[PDB]
Amino acid sequence: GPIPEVLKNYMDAQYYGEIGIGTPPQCFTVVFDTGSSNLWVPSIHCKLLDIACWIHHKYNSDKSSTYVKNGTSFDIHYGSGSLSGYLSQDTVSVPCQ
Amino acid sequence: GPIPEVLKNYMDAQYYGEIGIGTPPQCFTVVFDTGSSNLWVPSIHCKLLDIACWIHHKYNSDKSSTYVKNGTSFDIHYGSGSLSGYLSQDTVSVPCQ
Amino acid sequence: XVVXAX
Amino acid sequence: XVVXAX
Amino acid sequence: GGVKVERQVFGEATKQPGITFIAAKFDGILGMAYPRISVNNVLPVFDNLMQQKLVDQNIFSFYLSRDPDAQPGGELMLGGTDSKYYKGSLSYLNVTRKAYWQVHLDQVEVASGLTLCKEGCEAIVDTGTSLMVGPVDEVRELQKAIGAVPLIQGEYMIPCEKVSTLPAITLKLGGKGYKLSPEDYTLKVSQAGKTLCLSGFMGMDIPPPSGPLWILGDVFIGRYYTVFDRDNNRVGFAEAA
Amino acid sequence: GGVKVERQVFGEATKQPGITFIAAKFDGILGMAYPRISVNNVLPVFDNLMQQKLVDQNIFSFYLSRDPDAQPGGELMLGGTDSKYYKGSLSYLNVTRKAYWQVHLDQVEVASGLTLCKEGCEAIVDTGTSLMVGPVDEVRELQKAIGAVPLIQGEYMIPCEKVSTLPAITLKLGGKGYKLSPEDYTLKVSQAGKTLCLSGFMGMDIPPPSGPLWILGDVFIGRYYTVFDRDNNRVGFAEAA
Ligand SMILES: *[C@@H]1O[C@H](CO)[C@@H](O[C@@H]2O[C@H](CO)[C@@H](O[C@@H]3O[C@H](CO[C@H]4O[C@H](CO)[C@@H](O)[C@H](O)[C@@H]4O)[C@@H](O)[C@H](O)[C@@H]3O)[C@H](O)[C@H]2NC(C)=O)[C@H](O)[C@H]1NC(C)=O
Ligand SMILES: *[C@@H]1O[C@H](CO)[C@@H](O[C@@H]2O[C@H](CO)[C@@H](O[C@@H]3O[C@H](CO[C@H]4O[C@H](CO)[C@@H](O)[C@H](O)[C@@H]4O)[C@@H](O)[C@H](O)[C@@H]3O)[C@H](O)[C@H]2NC(C)=O)[C@H](O)[C@H]1NC(C)=O
Ligand SMILES: *[C@@H]1O[C@H](CO)[C@@H](O)[C@H](O)[C@H]1NC(C)=O
Ligand SMILES: *[C@@H]1O[C@H](CO)[C@@H](O)[C@H](O)[C@H]1NC(C)=O
Repeated sequence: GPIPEVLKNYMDAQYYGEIGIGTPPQCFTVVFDTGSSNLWVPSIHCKLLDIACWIHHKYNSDKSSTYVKNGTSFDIHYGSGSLSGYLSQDTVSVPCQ
Repeated sequence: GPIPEVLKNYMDAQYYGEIGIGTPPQCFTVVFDTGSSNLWVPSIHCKLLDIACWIHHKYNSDKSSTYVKNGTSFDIHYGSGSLSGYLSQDTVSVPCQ
Repeated sequence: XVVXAX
Repeated sequence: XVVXAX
Repeated sequence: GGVKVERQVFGEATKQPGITFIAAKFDGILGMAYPRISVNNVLPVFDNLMQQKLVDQNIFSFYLSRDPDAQPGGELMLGGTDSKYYKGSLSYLNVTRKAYWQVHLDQVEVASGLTLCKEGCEAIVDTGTSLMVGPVDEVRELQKAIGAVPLIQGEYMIPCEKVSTLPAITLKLGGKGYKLSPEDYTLKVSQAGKTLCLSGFMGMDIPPPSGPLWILGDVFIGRYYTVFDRDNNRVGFAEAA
Repeated sequence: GGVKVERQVFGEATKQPGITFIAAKFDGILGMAYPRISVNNVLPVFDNLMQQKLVDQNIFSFYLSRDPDAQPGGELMLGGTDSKYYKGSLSYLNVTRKAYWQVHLDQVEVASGLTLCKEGCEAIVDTGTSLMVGPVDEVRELQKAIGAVPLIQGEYMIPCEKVSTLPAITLKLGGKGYKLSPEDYTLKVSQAGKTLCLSGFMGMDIPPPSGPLWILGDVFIGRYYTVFDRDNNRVGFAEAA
């Protein structure tokens, strides 16, 4: 500590930064959102209906030596949007150390 | 005749050309819509509600030697949006000549 | 998108 | 806008 | 030279709500359909020009570029056709109802063997509508057959990689078929900041009286040069150049 | 140097419906509120970090730049406050409900005399919410008083030109008044371009049992540097530099 995490500002409407999931790190951008408590990223196994991951970075467990599968379903609704998928386990590095 | 009128292509979504309304003509870009039958452009008398005329051209009656008032109110509903105002009369030049 | 007079 | 977990 | 259509009545918009006219790149709309659907029964610009006898042939034609960079983006010719923009000879068919530029569709067939509108349906030819539209349910069917997934409200998407291998779709208009290859009916856009492909068919039902109607919008006109002949009340198509 | 939060559970998203996540610049979301509102009672990252004793102070702080063309866009600091970004000294408010970072608002007063939320109300401090949101008719009143206009669903626009004429709004938190001036609470955007400014108060009713709730988003944190303290469950504000 203290760990500085530099955020990219988009139009003062979106502030996000880079983290890593997996060993070795796969880097994702996330918002550090104090209005919810779950971390998530697009899965490389996202359904064809999921237009959003086709243009975003996708996590692939098979490239991580530290992945532990879990598989329980999760579903979140935000004031802005809905998503669903399954839970997993891995190391998260902040920044993408 | 024949009068060629050059259109601009915006994203293969919007095709629009320039016409002039007024003597001397005021230049407006418009879609030549085979799916409706009315010509209208924003008025400088548009309400502050009409966010559309904050950024489009507005016709100013006082600067036209050919303007004939009419005042009748119209209302049109497109598949994509509605609008309303009052009718007026003047000269239309295709193109802005 | 744009579909113009319903 | 984006308002994040109602 | 230009024309000056004088003593044209037009509306001055004072209220226009919604994202639509905010976003729209254009200042207004000049409608070129029939006086039968004119709001406040205003005499329409082409009808006033016609009356004033300013063009030798009461026809007007559209050429529309399908390449976003390519200048000119399109060309309207008031009072004649332009031969460098189409190839072949024009194919005409008549207007079935004089309100929109309404014409009869014989049937629409997705090559795989999905035949929509088998038994014939009605279509309006419309330069003001970006995509092709047709009845919700029928379009859904068409969409699933070429594997496009829903975005919201009858708009569909295809992962751009697949465009290159989809089936051609044929609209039989007046005897012959007009063919839309995959690259014709898909639009490469940039939402967020990325290469996404819109399916060029959106589903939307038009209520009777006027509906239910297919709308052959710019996607179609972008491949087939269209002539609107007020003198004979017929629409004319040719493959564009 | 980083932190390695190990053995963290997180969602692998497979379906994400509708426009919003297509349009967003971000891949995912890493939630930093209390465990209570966590889906599947999964332990949050900061919770897991306090648990592997990775930081000295269990606090994190956010600086968010209000200039879109500024390096850096802002800075999350894990385990301390970054002194270079704030002026003065933190004043802390106690978290009332430990689920979102909830706090008690005493009143919102608009300088022309309108007071909203008199007798107090509750507000969550949310970094993943862009605008300030508050219950619909209360924000409706605020928007008429500052003269913005309805756009679509609880969002209002103002000409960027009119911004210096607008009054300042003051949220009274813990006895202190925190001022937002018009350049603070209005936001420059583009659809076509320029002059289009959003009014940074969106109206949204969050229903019982959590709500009603006001949300102080990036608009307020953009002016006031926020410290979230898990050791003491208080949120501290100081004027960002
Ligand atoms: C403001 O402008 C208006 C538009 O010019 C002026 O009146 C209209 O002028 C048109 C010609 O351009 C008139 O001529 C015909 O109108 C019929 C429709 O209206 C008549 O028929 C309907 C049938 O639905 C009937 O119920 C009405 O009472 C009318 O008798 C059209 O079918 C024709 O195509 C043709 O255009 C219009 O009648 C006339 N009406 C309207 C509502 O505008 C208007 O007088 C001008 N006002 C001022 C103050 O200058
Ligand atoms: C896959 O990951 C899952 C999600 O983390 C694992 O299941 C979870 O395991 C945690 C372990 O701590 C359980 O949480 C603990 O148990 C309760 C929390 O649950 C209760 O919370 C609400 C109120 O908040 C309460 O009213 C309900 O009765 C819940 O039972 C606490 O006592 C502990 O401090 C801690 O929170 C979760 O309950 C459990 N979640 C689910 C959805 O099952 C799962 O075991 C993992 N499997 C593998 C292979 O990794
Ligand atoms: C078009 O019009 C003529 C005369 O009105 C008619 O006899 C002819 O058969 C029509 N042809 C088609 C293909 O509609
Ligand atoms: C906050 O809470 C503490 C106990 O946790 C209390 O003693 C303190 O006086 C409170 N301060 C304020 C500003 O409410």
